[PDB]
Amino acid sequence: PPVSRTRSLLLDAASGQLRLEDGFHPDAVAWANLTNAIRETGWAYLDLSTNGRYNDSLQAYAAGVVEASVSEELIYMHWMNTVVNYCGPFEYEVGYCEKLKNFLEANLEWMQREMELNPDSPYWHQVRLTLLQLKGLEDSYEGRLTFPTGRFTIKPLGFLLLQISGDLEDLEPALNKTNGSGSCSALIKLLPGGHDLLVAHNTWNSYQNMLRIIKKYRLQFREGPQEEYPLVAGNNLVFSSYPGTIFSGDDFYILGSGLVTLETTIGNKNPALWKYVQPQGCVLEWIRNVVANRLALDGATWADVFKRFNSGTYNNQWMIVDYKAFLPNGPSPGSRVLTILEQIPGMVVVADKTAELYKTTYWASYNIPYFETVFNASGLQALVAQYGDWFSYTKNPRAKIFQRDQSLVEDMDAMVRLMRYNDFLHDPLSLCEACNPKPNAENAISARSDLNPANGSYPFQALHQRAHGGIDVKVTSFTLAKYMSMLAASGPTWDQCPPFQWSKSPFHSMLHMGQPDLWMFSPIRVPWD
Amino acid sequence: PPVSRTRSLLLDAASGQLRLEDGFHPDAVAWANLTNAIRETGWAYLDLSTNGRYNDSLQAYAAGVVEASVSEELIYMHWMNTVVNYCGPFEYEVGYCEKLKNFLEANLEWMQREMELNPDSPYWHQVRLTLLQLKGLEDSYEGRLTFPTGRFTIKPLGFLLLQISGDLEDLEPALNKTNGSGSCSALIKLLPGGHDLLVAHNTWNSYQNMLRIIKKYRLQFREGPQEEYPLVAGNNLVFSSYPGTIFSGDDFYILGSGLVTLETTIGNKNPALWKYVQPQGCVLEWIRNVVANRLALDGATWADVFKRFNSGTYNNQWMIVDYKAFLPNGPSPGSRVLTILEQIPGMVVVADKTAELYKTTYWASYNIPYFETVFNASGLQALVAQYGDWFSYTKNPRAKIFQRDQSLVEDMDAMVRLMRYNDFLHDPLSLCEACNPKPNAENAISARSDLNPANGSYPFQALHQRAHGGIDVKVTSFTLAKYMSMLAASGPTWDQCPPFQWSKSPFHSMLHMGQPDLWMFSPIRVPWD
Ligand SMILES: *[C@@H]1O[C@H](CO)[C@@H](O[C@@H]2O[C@H](CO)[C@@H](O[C@@H]3O[C@H](CO)[C@@H](O)[C@H](O)[C@@H]3O)[C@H](O)[C@H]2NC(C)=O)[C@H](O)[C@H]1NC(C)=O
Ligand SMILES: *[C@@H]1O[C@H](CO)[C@@H](O[C@@H]2O[C@H](CO)[C@@H](O[C@@H]3O[C@H](CO)[C@@H](O)[C@H](O)[C@@H]3O)[C@H](O)[C@H]2NC(C)=O)[C@H](O)[C@H]1NC(C)=O
Ligand SMILES: *[C@@H]1O[C@H](CO)[C@@H](O)[C@H](O)[C@H]1NC(C)=O
Ligand SMILES: *[C@@H]1O[C@H](CO)[C@@H](O)[C@H](O)[C@H]1NC(C)=O
Ligand SMILES: *[C@@H]1O[C@H](CO)[C@@H](O)[C@H](O)[C@H]1NC(C)=O
Ligand SMILES: *[C@@H]1O[C@H](CO)[C@@H](O)[C@H](O)[C@H]1NC(C)=O
Ligand SMILES: *[C@@H]1O[C@H](CO)[C@@H](O)[C@H](O)[C@H]1NC(C)=O
Ligand SMILES: *[C@@H]1O[C@H](CO)[C@@H](O)[C@H](O)[C@H]1NC(C)=O
Ligand code: NA
Ligand code: NA
Repeated sequence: PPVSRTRSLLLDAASGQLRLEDGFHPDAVAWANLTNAIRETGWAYLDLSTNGRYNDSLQAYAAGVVEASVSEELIYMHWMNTVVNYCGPFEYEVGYCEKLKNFLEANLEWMQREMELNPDSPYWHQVRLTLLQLKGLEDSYEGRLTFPTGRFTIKPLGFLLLQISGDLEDLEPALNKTNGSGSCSALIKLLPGGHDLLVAHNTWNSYQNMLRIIKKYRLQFREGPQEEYPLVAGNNLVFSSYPGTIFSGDDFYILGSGLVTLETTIGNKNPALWKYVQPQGCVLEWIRNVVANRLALDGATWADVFKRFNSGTYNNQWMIVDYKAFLPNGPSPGSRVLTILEQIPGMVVVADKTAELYKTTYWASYNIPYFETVFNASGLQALVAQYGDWFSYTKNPRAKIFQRDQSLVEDMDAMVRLMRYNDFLHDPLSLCEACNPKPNAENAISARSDLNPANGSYPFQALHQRAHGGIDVKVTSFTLAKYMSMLAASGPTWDQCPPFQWSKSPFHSMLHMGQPDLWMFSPIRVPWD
Repeated sequence: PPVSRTRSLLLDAASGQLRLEDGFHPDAVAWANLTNAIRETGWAYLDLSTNGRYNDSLQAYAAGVVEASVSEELIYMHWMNTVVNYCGPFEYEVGYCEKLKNFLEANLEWMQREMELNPDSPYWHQVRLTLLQLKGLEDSYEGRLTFPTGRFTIKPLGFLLLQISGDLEDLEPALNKTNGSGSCSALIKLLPGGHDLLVAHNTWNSYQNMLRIIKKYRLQFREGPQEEYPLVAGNNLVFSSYPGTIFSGDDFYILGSGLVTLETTIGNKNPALWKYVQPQGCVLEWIRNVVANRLALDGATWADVFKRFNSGTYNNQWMIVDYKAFLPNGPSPGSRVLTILEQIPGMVVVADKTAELYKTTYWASYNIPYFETVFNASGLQALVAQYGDWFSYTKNPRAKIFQRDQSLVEDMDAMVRLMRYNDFLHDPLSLCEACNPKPNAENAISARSDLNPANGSYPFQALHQRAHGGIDVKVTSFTLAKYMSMLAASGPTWDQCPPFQWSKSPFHSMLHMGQPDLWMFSPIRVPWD
C-alpha cells in the first residue's frame, strides 16, 4: 500500500450507482483511511466511518467497499499467505472440500431464508448488515459494485474463508478431514487498591498470518430494520485485525459502550459432539461475535446474543469486561464487571465472575476451559489421564506461570512484559518431561514454537517445531478504553528469545508477502502511529 | 525438490490399481527422474520413460503421474508464480472468465465426442494420449489415481492453463478481454562449406516464468489404437520446458526422428479474424504441437498434422529442420531440410525453404511473419504505416542485427553469443526515435525490458519497462541432435548487460519461489548437468 490512502463511497445521483473517490468527502455513504506502518511498527491502521443519513444496509455494504479499496494490496498479500490454496482445484481431500462447499452454501442459504421470513427482527437485521459488509468487501475488491435490495449470494470460498478461519478449526474434524495450536493467552488484572483494571490479550497464530491492521469502525447502525429504532450501543469499536477479515479474529475489541471483549480458543476433543455442528440453526462464530459486540450494553446482554444459534465452531472462553461497572479505587460491586462465557458444540455456559476477579485480583486465560462441566464434556479428562497436567486447568505450564508472576503487573508496561514473556530455556515451568530436550518453547505465555529442534521427541503435535506461536500483545486500561485506545506490540516475542527473522529461520521457504524480514517491534499506542 | 528424486508407477495386480513407488522399477508402467540444479545451472532435468508392454493409454496416463510425483514442489511454485490468480474467484473481468470457462468446456467436450465417434482414427488416438497425460499429471498432483477406460473430464482451470499459456494470448482478444511481448527469436545457420547446420532458439518471456526443466520423454506410443500399428516416429524427444507444462511452451524440440522443431510467436492484430477461433473444429496449439511432433517423419508430414483443426490461437512461425535431409559438407539437396509454417486465425501457409537456407546460408526468426500473405492478412501493414520499420519484416531492429551479425556464428559458442546478444546502450540499431531516451532494451536479439526507465516516453507497450525479455538460449548441431543433445543457458542475458537480480531490480515485490535471486548462469550441455 501507500503510506496513507483515503477513499470515499458516494451515492451518485447522476446514475443512482455507487462509485469510489479519492480523499475525504462529507456526504459520502462511507469513507476509509489506511495508514501502513508495517515496516516501522508492524501495524497498519484503518479508520472507517459511515454516514448516518443513509440506511444501515447501504452503510454496511459501503463499509465493506471503502475498506477493500484502501487495503487492496494487503488483502491480496494476506490472501496469498493464508488461504490461497485451501480447497483449490487440487485439494487432496476431495471428499472434505465437497462437504465444506455444501455445508457453507446450505448455511448461507439458511441465513437468507431467515432474513426473508423475519423482516422486522433486530437480530436478523444485524446478521444482514454483517453479511452485506462482507458482500461489499468482496464486490469492491472485484471492482464491480452492485448493492442488493433483497436477497443476495455470498461466495463460499471467497472472502468468507478469511472470516471463517477460526471456525474452520472445528469444521474440519466435524466433516471428517484427516489432518495442535494453543491459540492465545489473556490476562485481566485488577491493580492494588483497585486503582485501575487492566485487560490484555496475546494472540498465538501461524507466522504467515502476521500482516496486521488495527481497525477503528465508527458506524451508524440501528438496532432494527425500522428507523424508529435507537442506534446500536456498539457503533464505535477499535480492534486488532487482519487484511480482509472484517472482525478481530485473534479477538480483542474495545467497544464505545464501555465493553472490552476477548477470548482464548478452548476447542473440543470429543467427537460425539460434532453432531451439533449443522448448516441450519447454526451461525458461524465470527458473525455471532460481531452481532453481540454491536447490540450489547451489559456483559449479560452480550452473553445472551452470542449464545443464539451456537454453531460449535470456533470454541472459546469469552471474557466480557464492562468498564461502566468498574469504579476506580472502589470496592467490589458484586456483579457486572466480569462475565465468562464458554462454548463447545451444543453447550454454552455463562457466569458472572466479578467476585472471583476481586477475591483473587485477576483472571487468566489459556487453551483450557474454566467451567468444570465444559472441561468434562469436551473430553479433556482422558487427555489429563493420558498426558498429565499439560491438559489440567490449574496445573498446565501457562496456568502456573500466571500463578507465580501475575501479581507483578502493576501497570501497562508490566502487563506487556508478562504477556510477551518467554524464557523456556531457563524457566523450570517450561520443562517437558516426556520430551527430548526437556525445555519447550510452547510452555510460555507468548509461545515461540519455531525455537524447538526439528528433530526432537515430542508426545503431541502442539510441542513440535512450528512456524507458530505468540504474534502480538494488546493492552488497555480504564482511562484508555474511555478514550478508545490501546497499547499494541506486533510480532513474536523478543524480550528474551532471539528476535524472529524469516531469513535466518528454518521457514525461509514459506511465503510472507509484505511482512518484515526481522521482527523487533516495540509496543505503540493507538490511535495512530 | 531434492537434488535427485526417482518415482515409478506400477499396475499392482494385488488390487488392479495404480500406485507410486520410490526408485527405478523395471516392470513399471512408467518411471521418472528429476534432478534439480536450478541453483547451480538454472535448469532442472527430467528423464521420463514408459513401458511398451502396456497399452498407449495407460502409458500416457502414467507418464503424467510419474512426472508430477518427481516434480511436485516445482509445479506448486511455478503455478504460484504464473497462473495462480488467473480467473480466480475474484477476476475483475467476470464477463471474460465466464466466456473462457464456456469456451474451454465446450472445446474439451468436442474433443471427447470426436474420440467417441472415431475409435479407429490415429489422429484422435494421438490427441487422447496427450489429454490422458494431462489427466495423469493432474490426478497425480491431487494424489488420487483413477485411470479412465472411456470418456473423461479435464478441469478447465486446472493444469490446463499451464498448457494453454501461449494459446491464451489469442483467446483474450478473441473473447473481448480488455488488457506487447515480442515472444522469442530464432536462428538456423548453415556453416561455411556446409560443414554443419546449427539451429538455435531464445525464449522471450516474463521473468516470473523462470523455473525451467529440460525434459526427455522416452515413450512407447503407437500410431493408432490397434496394436498392429508401428511405433510413432517421435517416441524419443528432448525439449526445454517448465514445471507442469507437458510440452515445450517456449518451443524447442529435438526429436528422435531427426527433426528439430521451434517457433516464434507472430500473433495477430486483425480482429476481423477472431471469428475463426471456435470451440468446435479447433484444437488448441499445444496439443497440435505434440501430435505433430509424435507422428512426423518429414517436415512436410509435420506441417500436414499441425494444420489440422487450426485454432488461430498461439500464432507462430514454425521452423522444422530435418537432419535426415542434411548431408555434411555436401551441396543443396534442393528440398526437405527446412520447412516454414505460419499460422493466423483461419489461415495456414506452408513452404519448403531449403533453397533459401542454402542461398543465403541462414534463416532468422522474430515476431514478424515471413509470408507476404500472412503479413497482410494479420493486419501488420497498418502498423508499419503508423509506426514505421519496427513492424517491417526486413527493417525491424532484430532483422537488421541478424543481417549484419549472423555470418559470425561459426560454431556453438558463436551461436550462443549472438542469441544472447544485447548491447542496447551502444548499438545504433537499438535506437528508438519515437522514444525518450532513444536506446531501448527491447531492440536486441535477447531482450532486456527491465533495463528501460519506468518514466520513459514510449510509443507502445512492447517498449515500456517490463519484467520481460529473453530468458534462455538453446542450441544444437547435426552431431548433437544425432545424440539427442543440446546446449542450454538459463536466465536473462548478462554478456554485456548487468546480470539480472530480483533483489536489486524494480520488481523485487513480484513473487518468484524457487528462483535464484541472481542470474549469472553459463551454457551447459545436456544430457545431465
Ligand atoms: C436503502 O437505501 C437504498 C438507496 O437509497 C435503497 O436502494 C434502492 O432500492 C430501490 C428498490 O427498493 C431501487 O429503485 C428501484 O430499482 C428497480 C430496479 O432497477 C426499479 O424497478 C424501480 O423502478 C426502482 O427504481 C434503487 O435502485 C436502489 N438503489 C440502489 C443504489 O441500489 C434501499 O431500498 C434502501 N433499503 C434497503 C432495504 O436496503
Ligand atoms: C489398457 O490397459 C488397461 C489396463 O490393463 C485397461 O484398463 C482396464 O479396463 C477394464 C475395462 O475394459 C477394467 O476391467 C473392468 O472393470 C469394470 C469396472 O470395475 C468391471 O465392470 C469389469 O468386470 C472389468 O473388471 C479394468 O479395471 C481396467 N484397469 C484399470 C487399471 O483401470 C484398458 O481397458 C486398456 N485399454 C484402454 C482402452 O485404455
Ligand atoms: C486518516 O484519517 C484520519 C481521520 O481524521 C486522520 O487523522 C489521518 O491523518 C489520516 N491519515 C493520514 C496519515 O493521512
Ligand atoms: C464422520 O465419520 C463418522 C464415522 O467415524 C460418521 O459417523 C459421520 O457421519 C461422519 N461425519 C459427517 C456427517 O461427515
Ligand atoms: C469430570 O470427570 C471426572 C471423571 O473423569 C469426575 O471425577 C469429575 O467429578 C467430573 N466433573 C464434574 C463434576 O462434572
Ligand atoms: C536419473 O536417472 C538417469 C537415467 O539413467 C540417471 O542417469 C541419473 O543418474 C539419475 N539421476 C540421479 C542424479 O540420481
Ligand atoms: C467481441 O466484440 C465484438 C464487438 O466489438 C462482437 O462483434 C463480438 O461478438 C465479440 N466477440 C465474442 C464472440 O465474444
Ligand atoms: C500487402 O498490402 C499492401 C497494401 O497495404 C500491398 O501494397 C501489398 O502488395 C500487399 N501484399 C500482397 C502481395 O498481398
Ligand atoms: Na483465538
Ligand atoms: Na513463443
